[PDB]
Amino acid sequence: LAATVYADSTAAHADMQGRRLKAVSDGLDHTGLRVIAQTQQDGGTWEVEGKMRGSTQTVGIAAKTGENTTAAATLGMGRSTWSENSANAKTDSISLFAGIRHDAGDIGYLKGLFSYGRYKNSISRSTGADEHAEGSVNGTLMQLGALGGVNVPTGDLTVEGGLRYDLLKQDAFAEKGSALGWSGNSLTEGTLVGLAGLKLSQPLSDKAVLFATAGVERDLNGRDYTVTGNMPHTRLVAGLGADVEFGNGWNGLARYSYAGSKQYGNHSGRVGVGYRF
Repeated sequence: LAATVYADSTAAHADMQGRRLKAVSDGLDHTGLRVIAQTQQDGGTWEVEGKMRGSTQTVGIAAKTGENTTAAATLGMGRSTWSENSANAKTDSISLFAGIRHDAGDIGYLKGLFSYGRYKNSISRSTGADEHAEGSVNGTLMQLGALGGVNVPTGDLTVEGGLRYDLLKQDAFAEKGSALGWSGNSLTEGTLVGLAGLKLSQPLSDKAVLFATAGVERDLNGRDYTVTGNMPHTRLVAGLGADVEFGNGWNGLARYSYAGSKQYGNHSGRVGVGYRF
């Protein structure tokens, strides 16, 4: 029974969202205010062969609320699509992100991170020969995250890790059209995630900062979003990135990641502006 999509779309979003938090985290790391505005384009493939593409707009702020403290609340949205054999899933979301960065003098730091997010999946699948079954499904992801880091020694190294816990509540839905379509019973699921990354940053000038990143990330416990009445684990990720300064407050920013399983590659690229006050 198709349901694969439900579970498949839901998780594929679930993943993507985890990546959204990674940006917000960024936002702390980098005068109070830097208002910033980003886009993040994700594109992955799964395999009968899986595929995904996602795009999100995003605006948030990065207050230096004091000695050693940074505070950041971002809000954005996102659209996301999933193409599988017979089933497609368009996704729509709006979430609220926040992060708090405490520093220990110049050695390392803590990050408390939070996210609440709404999402709808319009699913549509060939549920039989010549027969359509579509359905609409509503839900919430909620993200909570601990994370500590150390500065290490022109050029600079950073080794950082922690845990994330995703809480997904999905509403109870109907598959209208073909009579072989599911009636979704609701779904609570939660998932601890280990996170472990290394970041190298070699400087170009006193106005442009260049870096390369590698890290891994496993799931400590089960995540499955099948409903009532395939998918692997561990990722390697590497990437590239630059900051650049453009004059009168203004500044650029750019980041590429590759997330690399055997049977799950993902490409994620961020780009946006920012204003420091």
